[PDB]
This record gives sequence, structure tokens and C-alpha cells, in this order.
Amino acid sequence: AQNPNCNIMIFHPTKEEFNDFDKYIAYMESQGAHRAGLAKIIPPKEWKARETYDNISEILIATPLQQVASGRAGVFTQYHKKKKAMTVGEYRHLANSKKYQTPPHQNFEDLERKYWKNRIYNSPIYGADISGSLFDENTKQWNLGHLGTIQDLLEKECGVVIEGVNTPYLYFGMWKTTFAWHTEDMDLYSINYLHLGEPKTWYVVPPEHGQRLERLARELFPGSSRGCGAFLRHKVALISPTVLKENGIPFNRITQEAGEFMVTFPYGYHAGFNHGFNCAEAINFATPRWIDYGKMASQCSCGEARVTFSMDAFVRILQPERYDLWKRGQD
Ligand SMILES: O=C(O)CNC(=O)C(=O)O
Ligand SMILES: [Mg+2]
Ligand code: NI
Ligand SMILES: [Zn+2]
Repeated sequence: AQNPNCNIMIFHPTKEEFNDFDKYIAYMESQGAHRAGLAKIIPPKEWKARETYDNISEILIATPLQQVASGRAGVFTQYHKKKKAMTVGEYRHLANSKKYQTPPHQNFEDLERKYWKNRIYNSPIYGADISGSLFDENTKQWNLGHLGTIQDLLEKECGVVIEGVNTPYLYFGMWKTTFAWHTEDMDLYSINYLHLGEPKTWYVVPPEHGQRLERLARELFPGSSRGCGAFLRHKVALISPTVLKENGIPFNRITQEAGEFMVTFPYGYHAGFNHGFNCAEAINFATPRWIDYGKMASQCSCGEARVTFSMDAFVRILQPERYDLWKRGQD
């Protein structure tokens, strides 16, 4: 068995190997990359996502989200308070202000210490989930706006044509902006490209150990657990590496820098934080190996998780028993 310790693997494809996306994902899996739940892909030196980032300031962040924490430093939830619209140029200036900017630090480990010590005492503003792309249309390789769609994969594997679309999302971050512990919708893959700015630190639980994280979360967030049998789908709970280590939960960590891709694998729980002003692009995708994970994915039916239009068909075809209850949660 390849990668039996479930370490995060880092790949350096050549420009020739960067042509065929599906083939390279299957290669990384042949080497055991999925066992970690997360892999890093450093693009060939010849590749670029676009020519420059000099002209992005007029993108609108219609609904910036202020991430307000409750709890203790290592075990907290966050809720998202909606703020007034602002442009990316306005948000960059805000991220660089004395109130929000990255503090002085020695190295990524010192910054990680400061994040976990101090996160809860601040409320950073995240420009999340903005439909769009920063890949140039002429970028042919690993262009997250030109991937094969999940609907087409389901149709190829299973023979059933379904409605729905699959487009990328932009994320504009600042120091301390936080992504809570989750797997993807329908336990899909995700791919994330850090276009510019400061790093993103990731934490990940191997898929084979995801239920260990779920059991800890039910213990640590006991009210939320009674409210919903899949409350991590709400994407609000944070647990620190120290608390994970105290409780014996297997996990790994890695820092993504600008110019690098990350892939999350089916049922790989992940969480993390931004170091400073940055912009990332991400999308879900599927492969043949996902289908079995989609069939078994948990679902929130309490009404909190509320998701995209395209998840309807995935539930309806892969999980027909659950469909009725899940759709009640959506309406
Ligand atoms: O970058 C972020 O805020 C969160 N991204 C992801 O969870 C992802 O790409 O799967
Ligand atoms: Mg612009
Ligand atoms: Ni994710
Ligand atoms: Zn729920």
C-alpha cells in the first residue's frame, strides 16, 4: 500500500505531465496521495495562471463576511456577519490596515502559534465564495474554469444525464481569516490555487480516519451535535492542532504559497487560515473513484447547511433514500 502513514505529498509535474489533468490526479493516487486527504502540486516553471494581477482591484466583494468567534482558543465556532460591499482594492487596503494586518513574526511556525493563541480575540473579514475566475482563457493547463464537470463525470460513470453546473469560486483573505473543519459537498474533491499574496496554512485528517474527527467534534460541540447528525456540514467549528494531538486524532499540516495548487480528496476533512491578504480560486471536481464516496456522504437535513442548486441531482441519483428528507432541509 502506497503512503501508509498518510503523509501529505508534494508533486512537481513537468510541463508535459501538466497537460492531462485527469491522468495526473490518477497518477498522484497511484502514489498514495489521497491517503493524506490533501496534496500539494507545484506547477512547472514554464506555466502561469495569467500574465499579471495588476488589474483585479475593481472586482466586487458583494457580501464580505466578518468571522466572529465564540468559545476557547483551541475549540471555537465562528459565525459570519454580513458587511457592506467593497471592491478588492478596498478590501486589500483594509487587510493592510493596522487593525487587520499580519503581525511581526519569525517564520510560519511562529505565525501559526500566534494564530491559535489569538484568533478568537479578533474578527477578520473574508471575501468568500465569489463566483468567477482569474485564469486567463488562454491558459490551457490546470485552468480551474475549464475542468470536466461533475455532471459529465456522473453521466460518464453511471449513464444518467442530470441538470446542474460546476463553476469556480474566488476567495479574498486576510490575516486570521479561517476555514472551518469540513469535507466537500457530497465528499467531492476540491482543487485550490493560491493566485497571489500571503500563504494559507492547511490542516487535514486522512479519509480513513475521518470518523475519529467526527466523534471528537460531537464531544466538543455537544449542543450542535444534538441539533444535527452532520453538523460539520455547517462549516463553523474549529479545533486546534494542540487539541487534536491531545485527543489522538491523526492529522497533518502544510502551508500553501502563492503559485501553488492544493487538492483535497474525498472525505478528507480540512481546516486552515490565511496569513495575510491573498486571493485563492477553488472548485469541486469528481473522478470515478469519488462515486462511492458520494453515495455514502453524510448529509445535513436540519436546514443549516443550505447549498447549491447542483447538489440536488447528486443526492437524488446517488442517495435516493435520503432525498426527501435532505430536500425538506433545503426548503
Ligand atoms: O481557501 C478557503 O477558504 C477554503 N478552501 C477550501 O476548503 C477548499 O479549497 O476546499
Ligand atoms: Mg478589476
Ligand atoms: Ni474545502
Ligand atoms: Zn445541519
